[PDB]
Amino acid sequence: VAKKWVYYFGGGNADGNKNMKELLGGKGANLAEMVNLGIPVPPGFTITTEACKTYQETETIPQEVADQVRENVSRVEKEMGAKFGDPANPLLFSVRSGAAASMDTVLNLGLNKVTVDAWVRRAPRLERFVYDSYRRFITMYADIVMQVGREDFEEALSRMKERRGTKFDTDLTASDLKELCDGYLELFELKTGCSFPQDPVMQLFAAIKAVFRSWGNPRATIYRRMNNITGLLGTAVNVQAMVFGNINDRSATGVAFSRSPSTGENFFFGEYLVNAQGEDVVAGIRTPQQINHSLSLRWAKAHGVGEEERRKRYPSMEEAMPENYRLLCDVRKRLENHYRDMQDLEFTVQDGRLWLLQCRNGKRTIHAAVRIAIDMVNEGLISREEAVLRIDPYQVDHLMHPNLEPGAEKANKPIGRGLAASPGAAVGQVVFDAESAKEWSGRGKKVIMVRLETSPEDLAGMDAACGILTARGGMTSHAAVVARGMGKCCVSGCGDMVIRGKSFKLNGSVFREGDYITIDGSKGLIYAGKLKLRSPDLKGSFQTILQWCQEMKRLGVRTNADTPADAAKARSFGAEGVGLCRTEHMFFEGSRINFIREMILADSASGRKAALDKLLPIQRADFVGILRAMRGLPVTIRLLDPPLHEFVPHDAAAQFELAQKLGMPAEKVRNRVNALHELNPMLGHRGCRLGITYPEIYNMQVRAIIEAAIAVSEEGSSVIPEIMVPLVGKKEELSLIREEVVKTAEAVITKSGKRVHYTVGTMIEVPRAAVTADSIAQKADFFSFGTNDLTQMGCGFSRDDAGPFLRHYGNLGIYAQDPFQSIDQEGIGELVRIAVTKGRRVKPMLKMGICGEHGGDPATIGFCHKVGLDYVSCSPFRVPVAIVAAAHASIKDRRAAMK
Amino acid sequence: VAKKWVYYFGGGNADGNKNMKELLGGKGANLAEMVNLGIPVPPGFTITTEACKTYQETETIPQEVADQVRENVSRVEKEMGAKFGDPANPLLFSVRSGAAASMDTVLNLGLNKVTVDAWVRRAPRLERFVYDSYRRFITMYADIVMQVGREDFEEALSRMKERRGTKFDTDLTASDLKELCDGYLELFELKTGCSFPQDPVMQLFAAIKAVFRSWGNPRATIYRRMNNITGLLGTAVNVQAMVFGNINDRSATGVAFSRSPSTGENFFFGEYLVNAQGEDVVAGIRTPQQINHSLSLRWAKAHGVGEEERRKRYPSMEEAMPENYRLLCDVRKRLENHYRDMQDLEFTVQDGRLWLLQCRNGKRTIHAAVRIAIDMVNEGLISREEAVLRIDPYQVDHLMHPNLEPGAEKANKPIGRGLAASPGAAVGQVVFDAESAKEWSGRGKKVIMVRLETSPEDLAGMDAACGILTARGGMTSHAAVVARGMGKCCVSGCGDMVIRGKSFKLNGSVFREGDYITIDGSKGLIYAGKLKLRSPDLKGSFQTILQWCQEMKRLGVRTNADTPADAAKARSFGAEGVGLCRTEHMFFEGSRINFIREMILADSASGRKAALDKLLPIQRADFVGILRAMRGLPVTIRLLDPPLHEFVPHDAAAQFELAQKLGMPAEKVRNRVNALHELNPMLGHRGCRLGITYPEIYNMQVRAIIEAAIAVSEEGSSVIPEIMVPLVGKKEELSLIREEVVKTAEAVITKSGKRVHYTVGTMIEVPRAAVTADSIAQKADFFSFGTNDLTQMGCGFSRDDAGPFLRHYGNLGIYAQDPFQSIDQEGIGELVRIAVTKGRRVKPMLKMGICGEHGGDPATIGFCHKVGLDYVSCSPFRVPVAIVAAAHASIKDRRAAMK
Repeated sequence: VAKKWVYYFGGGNADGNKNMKELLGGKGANLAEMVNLGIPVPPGFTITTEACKTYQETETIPQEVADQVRENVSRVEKEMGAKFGDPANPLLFSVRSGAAASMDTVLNLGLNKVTVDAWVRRAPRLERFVYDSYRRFITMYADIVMQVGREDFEEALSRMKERRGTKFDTDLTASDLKELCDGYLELFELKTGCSFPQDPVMQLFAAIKAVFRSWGNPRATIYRRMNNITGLLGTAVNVQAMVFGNINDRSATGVAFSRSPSTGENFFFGEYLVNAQGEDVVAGIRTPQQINHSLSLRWAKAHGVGEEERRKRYPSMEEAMPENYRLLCDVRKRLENHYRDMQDLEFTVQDGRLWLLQCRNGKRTIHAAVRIAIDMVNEGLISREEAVLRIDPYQVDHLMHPNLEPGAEKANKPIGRGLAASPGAAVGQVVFDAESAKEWSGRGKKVIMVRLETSPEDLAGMDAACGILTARGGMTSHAAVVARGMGKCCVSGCGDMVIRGKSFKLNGSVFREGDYITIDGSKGLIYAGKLKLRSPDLKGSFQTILQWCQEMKRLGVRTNADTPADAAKARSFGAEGVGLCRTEHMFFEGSRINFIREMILADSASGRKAALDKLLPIQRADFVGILRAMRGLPVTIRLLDPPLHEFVPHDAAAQFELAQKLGMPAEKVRNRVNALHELNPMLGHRGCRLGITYPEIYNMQVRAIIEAAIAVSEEGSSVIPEIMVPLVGKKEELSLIREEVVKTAEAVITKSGKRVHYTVGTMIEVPRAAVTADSIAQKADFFSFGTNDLTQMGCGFSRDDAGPFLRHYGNLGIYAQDPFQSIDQEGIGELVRIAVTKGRRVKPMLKMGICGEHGGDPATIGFCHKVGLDYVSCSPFRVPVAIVAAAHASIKDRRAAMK
Repeated sequence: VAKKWVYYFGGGNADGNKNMKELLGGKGANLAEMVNLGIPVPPGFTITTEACKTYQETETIPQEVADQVRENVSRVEKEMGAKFGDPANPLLFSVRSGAAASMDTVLNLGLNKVTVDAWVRRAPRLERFVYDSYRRFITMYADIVMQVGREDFEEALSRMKERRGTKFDTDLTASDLKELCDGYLELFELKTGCSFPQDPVMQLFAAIKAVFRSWGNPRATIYRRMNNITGLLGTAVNVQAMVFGNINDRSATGVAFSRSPSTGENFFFGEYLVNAQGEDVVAGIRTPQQINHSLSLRWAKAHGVGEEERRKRYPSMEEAMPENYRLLCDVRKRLENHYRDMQDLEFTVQDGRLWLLQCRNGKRTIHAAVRIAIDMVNEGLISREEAVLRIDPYQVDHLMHPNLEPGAEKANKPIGRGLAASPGAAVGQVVFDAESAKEWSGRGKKVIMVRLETSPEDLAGMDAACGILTARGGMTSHAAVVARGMGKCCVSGCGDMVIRGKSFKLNGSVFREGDYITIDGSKGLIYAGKLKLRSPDLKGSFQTILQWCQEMKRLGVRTNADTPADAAKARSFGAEGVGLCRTEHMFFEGSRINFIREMILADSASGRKAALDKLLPIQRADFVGILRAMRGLPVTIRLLDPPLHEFVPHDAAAQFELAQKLGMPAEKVRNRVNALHELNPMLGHRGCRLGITYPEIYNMQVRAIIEAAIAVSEEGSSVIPEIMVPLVGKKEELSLIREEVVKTAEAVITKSGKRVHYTVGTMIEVPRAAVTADSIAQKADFFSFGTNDLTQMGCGFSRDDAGPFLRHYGNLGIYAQDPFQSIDQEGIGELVRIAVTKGRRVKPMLKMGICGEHGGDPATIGFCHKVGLDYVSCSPFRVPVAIVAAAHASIKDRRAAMK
């Protein structure tokens, strides 16, 4: 001999190991890893990628690959005890493809007539099941391994469902299925020339050859284009013994989570069923049993159940099968210790003997991920660094979900109980199918969805509805799973609920599209619809994660905020200053609007100057109001941005009459109004443009600042203002405005006899500024990137007008995503790239930042990190997300540069 | 000895030569060059830059620089005959600075009391003149060489003008001036401590030291910053003997042009005066005499003069001073042969002896430059290449000036005659001072300006007025000169005109702000105001220059034109195709507007499709109309650009009623009208955006083309259309539209069974396209640069709105010039630079062009050449200018790469 084409696994030893993902594919390496690890995985063997390649380039399987496969089957037989192809003690295989990177899966390989009507006449509780599986398998076979369609078995099935009068397979009987199978057998012996392979070994090779075929598959040769991992070899094949927990009453299957995927709490959560095929566990019919004792005790304590009932009706793996729960408990510890993470587990006790069928890093809610992470830090399982990475910024918003307040005893009203399937609380009128809820969302109405059980076709309406409430289902209930997949508060398995039409009766009371509420506490109610923001968020829980994020973050996180109310909110998530405080608002709402309306009119520059010293203190006051919020912290303020025509009506009478002297009615109104009107206001007279034709403004503004600025300084604190000039396009556009502010500022400083440190700098929002960024650097003290504006000019999109088509672009996939939400990295970013480099060539230590909506978007933030920006600025309620996303980018980099 | 600090010139030999511009400055090198050349320049010497430097770094003049200056004065004395400082035969100097690169000039150095009241008592015809010069000189001295102001001599002068009752120096007499001088003498001996230097030699050194001082001058240290020729040494000094043509009646001064600065014709044009100081020649009082015989004969033949009159009253240098005209004729030939160009000459016959005081490449009108250039090619003086370079593209517009038609005998009416001072003809109401004309321009009124004589304070109104007509002045008349400086048609020296108030009487008839006309034929009229475009321009004259330009040009010159009327006009200046034919117009004016109005409404896509096949042939027809113009030539067509909201009213009733069926009044008008309204229409739904939401349009358009396109092909010709897609921003924005046209095109081709070669390509007008130009290349066949649009987005300027401030920017000098007229090379250009390189990286042989207004602007064109574009496209009436400007850039480059 020489070559080795096949790799056994199971004996606790396993030929291969966790390193050969090249030969055994990831599934196969993983399996190997697992058994060497010592966990009880049903046996089988792996067929190396080389084997696969040898098949593509010639439609053959080498004789020594055959021999070799036979060599191992006889090993699997030995290990399990059964015998492949022997109707007395049969052994069945599952055949699956090796490579997580995406070709399908076959159960019950090894089924044939003899083995069937000898298994039935041998344990006839399961006569229904056997035929179910045979017809299932016969179909799987012809479809996949023979490529002969299904539209035919599908038809002859339903043709048999109408003959008995249901719509469900669930009602077909042993006798029906047998009929089904028997027709399938000849329907097969027709659609193709031959009869269904009774020889389980031919069946086997057929399987193998069909997996190797599923690789060159056209539906798959594409795969390697736009997944682009070229040069792979082929795919492994994983043959594996089948096991069952519906054999007898010392058999079970179940599903379990090393830690709660909702609370996150450290207990052994699970569900099982004696003599049951998992399916039944999910199904929800027939109440699922808790694996752990404590946990049963409390499910019971939170329903009408007393001990002597649960004891004999709904036990607990811990006491029903204690031997094994003890061991399943070991395995739980074992794998958590290995993978360093919450696992979820599928298992099966076939005849007293425990098997672990499937094991994955477990999905979880955001709350849960936050907990487990902290715990495993403490427990010593992972680093704080590692912790942080297991928290998704996209999900950090889910912590901003409302739950109830003690207004749950303000009045009671729990007219029902279920599972605490998904954290949260939700109000809403109800609706009874995917399409019901698909609709009321759109009328402005928030909706609770109620279905007996949900499914992947109740799905569209699922992420529409504000809440979900099902009649049946465990913690593994479909609704349950998917709800946590979106952190959409859910209560499931409430079997008291009787559903009929668009109504349902919750013990006592009856309901229809009225207003309900549900909770993660798991109780159905009828409003108490005073939710609350969990704004004192996660009680130093999340806050700890943020601390850590603060420690590995490189980028500073500042806030976009112009109310001190908005300043201090954002600061108290640990924002470190403002990257954008816009001064328009202290010209608009309230008393202010009028006196600007006076200035723009004043047919005289010495005139307006008076219309100005009017507004000195109304603003100056709004500025202490802001500077007071950020004591010790930097604040960037964008001087008046827009055109004067937004401060004026069209017709109003009330304005011209506050008035000055005569020679003046309501068409020196219409003069400068249709006089100040523009075609494309966006690119009209504003920003610096405006502040150079009429300068004294930027001066009032500038003292309004430095007046307020020096004031606060006195009061035992320190303050640094960053004067920003909008819309600058050319080096000299800015150079003038500069001494135009350094005038006002240096005057207030001289007159006041007391010093304060300001800096003048510009928005980079015009494309030209980007390109000429080097020269613009000489007059500047920092850059804020106005990527919003800069995207509109960069792309030629007047945001408010791109409705008709942008949405459309998203579909056919021009821009992967609204570039006003996440930066166009290919283009708009290049502009930024260009700016950052040229600018730093000149001033190498130039402060650079970004602001607006992109400021809070992770992907963008990550880009900003790479590109070299100094800080990011975002709205208050993103501060958290950003802080994470930042530390998140910094973390990835620190590791990359370590290899 | 060793060093040589001073360089004599004059003896026909001249120490230095034309190469030492480093020591002798350009004036000094030039002088040297001149005399070695053999032309009679009044003698003098040059004081090397080294001398200058030695003075800055110590306020001294080396003893050997003194000695040396004395050495040469005694050489000048020898040469001329006079004696410096000897009141019997005095010699006077002019002292001027050496370096054309910009410090001033002093005449009559060497004047002192003795020399004066001995010159007077020695030839007292000139007693007036001597004192004039002395007071002049005394002032020049104190101002410049003593830096003591003038506000004082100026005052004491005018204080003496009021005492005699005029406003003019012209009236002050010998006796007055003597008084003036005598007070100046003590006014000097006061303003400073000492009396006026009688010692002409001290006077000399003083001169020298003051020139060296005028170099370190603050008003001059600036000079070297923003002229930036750092490291110069200093400045030379040019001392030179003074000469006079007012000595006797065998003395003259004059001014002459080796070829006519108006017609360009090859004759000796000039003007002189016997016993006259040039000044008198310009002045216009006392009729100027022609230098050449022929030329006198014809001036006379074109006024009331007979031979026996001119013979004794207004002779001719040719026959008055024949000896010398013969020689001045030689010199003319000599210098033209040397400088290879039309010269103009200032001269002076002092006592029978000819001197040439000044000689420069002569300014000329565009017509003239075109002639002389051609002639000197033929004559063998210069190459065709060189020719081309002596033609300014900025002036090529001046050939587009109107002159009369034979409608000058349609009716006569020449109620006057003057000089043909400046080519052209002009209609207009008249006005009588700079401010008169400064005004009527602005009322839409075109104005003729009439002044006895003009001057540098009649100047603002000068370039306002459509024409100029003066009462006095030769070909050297101020008005004359400056008129040719702008090619503004002018008639001067019409002494028949008597001016009074805002009236004047032209022999017979009297006039006031009525409507006149003037001509380069030199006759005043009263309309015949049917001018004509000299559109059959320059009779193969200019056309020859264009041929040549065509032969050295690199860039192709295409035209921006969408009427076949506009196509063939531009082609017949030799434009080589269209770079922009915009298809909006065949949706608007006339029948078409209605049926588009139908499409935009058709609430149904299959609906509009019918509203389309409507417009197939109205356009298809407009396309043969265009394709017929450019047979053999390329035509680029920009598919529909704009938004639908420009094809709709606001209120109209007439539209909804052409109508379809019921359920439809005048607020399914207002729906889609305020529904299709945008905030910034510029960046709204259009170009490709529009052609992807509604595609069938770009299809109608595309067949409308290729239908018309194949048609023309049949008719014995060949045609190539270049389908251009507006507004493309992303690689895939275009990629779709592409097969979206290749569909329609490949269909029409298949259905027609006959082939035609199209190309699809895009406008580069969005900044993002520029930056991502590499990827956009893969789907394109050419680039047209939409630098208009691209400047608006690039700069953030909505052109129609930039009124309020752009004009202002121009003043303080942000942008040197409206960037919508000439490309912002620093920024918008960089974008282009970026585009061109990235694009060519991908497709190296990509066709690239530019269009719009920048297309015709030289400076921009020159940029386009450097940057590597393939063609330029401009409006018909720029084609010429562009062709020149192109060949002009290509020419410069060919020479640069040869060294």
